Amino acid sequence: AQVQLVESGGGLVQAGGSLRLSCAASGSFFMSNVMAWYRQAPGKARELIAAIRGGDMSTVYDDSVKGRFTITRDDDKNILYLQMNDLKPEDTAMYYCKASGSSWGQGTQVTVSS
Amino acid sequence: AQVQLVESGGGLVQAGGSLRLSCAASGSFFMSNVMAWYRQAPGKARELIAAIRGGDMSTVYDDSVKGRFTITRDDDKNILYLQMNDLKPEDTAMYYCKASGSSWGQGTQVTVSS
Amino acid sequence: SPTSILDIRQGPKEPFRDYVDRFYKTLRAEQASQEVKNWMTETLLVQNANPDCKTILKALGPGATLEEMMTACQGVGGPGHKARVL
Amino acid sequence: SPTSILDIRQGPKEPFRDYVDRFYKTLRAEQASQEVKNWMTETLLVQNANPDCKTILKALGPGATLEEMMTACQGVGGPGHKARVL
Repeated sequence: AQVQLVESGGGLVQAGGSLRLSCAASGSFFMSNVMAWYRQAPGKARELIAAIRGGDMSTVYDDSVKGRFTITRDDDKNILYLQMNDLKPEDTAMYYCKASGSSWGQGTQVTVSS
Repeated sequence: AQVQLVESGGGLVQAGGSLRLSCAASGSFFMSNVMAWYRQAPGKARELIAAIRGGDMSTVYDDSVKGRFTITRDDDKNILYLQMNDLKPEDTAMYYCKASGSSWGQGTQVTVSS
Repeated sequence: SPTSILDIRQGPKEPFRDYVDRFYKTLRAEQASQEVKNWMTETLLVQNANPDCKTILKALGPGATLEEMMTACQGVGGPGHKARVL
Repeated sequence: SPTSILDIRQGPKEPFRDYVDRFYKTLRAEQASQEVKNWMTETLLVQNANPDCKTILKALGPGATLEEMMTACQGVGGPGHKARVL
C-alpha cells in the first residue's frame, strides 16, 4: 500500500507530562483526506483514538483522550501530529498513524510512569 | 451435508465390457431434484459427466460418454444409476455421485484394460 | 473450492447479484462441456435461488434477461440497515 | 482482518450493497466509540464509494435513507452478464 508512514516522538514521561507525536508520510506530495491515530496496548485490539479530515479540518476523539490530545495535520510538510498533554499511566501503548490506503508504520512507544 | 451417498458397481473389465454403477442415498426418504455423476482420474479435476433432474426426467451427458452411458434414478429405492456400456481404457477413473446439498461418497473404481 | 454447482444455493439474506456471481464462478470452475453447463444453468439457477427471489422470478415469467432478473430482485436481502445512517 | 475503516474502498465492479456490508462489518470490528464510528461513516461511506456510485449518490443529494442509496446504485457493477443466459 504505496504511501509509507513513520512515527516519532514517543518516549518515557512522568504522569502529568506531555509528548508530541509526529507521523511522516512518504511516497507522495500529498496525504489522504482522512488520517487517524491508533493506540495499541499489549493484549488489546488497536483503538482508533483521533482522526482528522482535510478541507474542513473536522476532528473526532475517543472519550478517553478528550481535552488532553489534539490531532493536527500539516499538508505543507506531509506530517500528522498528536499533541499528548496531561499523560496518564493508562496512556502507555504503541501509537500508530494511518492514512487511507497507506502502509502501516512501525509505531512509537509512549510509556507513562507513576 | 446430511444426505449420505454410497457408490458400488465398479471393478475391472476388458475394453468393450459393461458395468452398472449404483449410488445409494441415505438419510431421507427422498433425493434432490438434480443428481449427477462425476468421473475423477488421477491428476485431473473431477469431471461432470452425466446429470438428471426429477419431474421431467431430463438428462445431459458429456460428449465423451454419449451413446454409451445412461443415467437413471429410482426414487422408489433412493438409488441413482450409471449404466456404462462399451467401456474404453480412457474410462478408467473413480466415479462419484452427487445430490444437491449431499455429502460426498467414497466413490467406486472402474478399471478398463486392453 | 472445489464446490459442485449442484450445491450453490442462495443464502436467505444473500443479494441475488452475489448469488449469480457465485453460481457463475462455480460453474466456470466445473470441468464440464458447455452443453452440460447450460443444462445446469437452466436447471439450477432459478431453482436454487432463495424463496423471495423465486417468488419475484416466477412473477417475471420465462425469457427475462439476466439484467431484468437482477433488477427485479435487487431489494431482497443485502444490508439490513435501511434508515438514514448518515 | 484486522482492516482499518480508512482502507475500505468500493471496487470498480463491486455492488454498492457488497461495499456497504464490508464497510459496516469493518466499522463494527473497529475498537472505537460510537461517536468516532459515526464520524467515520459521515466522512468515508460516500467518499470511498466507486466513481459511478459517487455520481449517483451526488445526484440524490443529502439526507437519503440507506435504502434509497442502495436502490439508486443497484445497477452499478455486479455480474457482467446482462443478456438472456437462460
